Amino acid sequence: NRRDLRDPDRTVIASELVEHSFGVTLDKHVYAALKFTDEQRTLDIRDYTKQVLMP
Amino acid sequence: NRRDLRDPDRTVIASELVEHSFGVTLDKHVYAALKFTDEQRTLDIRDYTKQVLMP
Repeated sequence: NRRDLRDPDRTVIASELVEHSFGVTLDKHVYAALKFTDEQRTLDIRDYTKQVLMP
Repeated sequence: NRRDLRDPDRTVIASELVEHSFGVTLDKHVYAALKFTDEQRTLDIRDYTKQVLMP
């Protein structure tokens, strides 16, 4: 605030320092799941890091 | 005290040593006070130890 100069009143208005805070939280689970029977894991997937992992 | 020589009354008058005392006490508070609002301390008073301290 501002006050006059040489005013007979001698009061000052105090100010406020209110500090806020918010937050973020985990609320989702993004997943990709693949199930392979042993037959097609053995003799249907030529290479793993090209038919499974990359997709 | 004084007594005659060869006086058969062999008596001596004792003497007393009463030591006195008297004290002083602080009873007055001599003071000189000055009040300066910040406006007249910043502007009106040019030099301090010529308007405040010396008087």
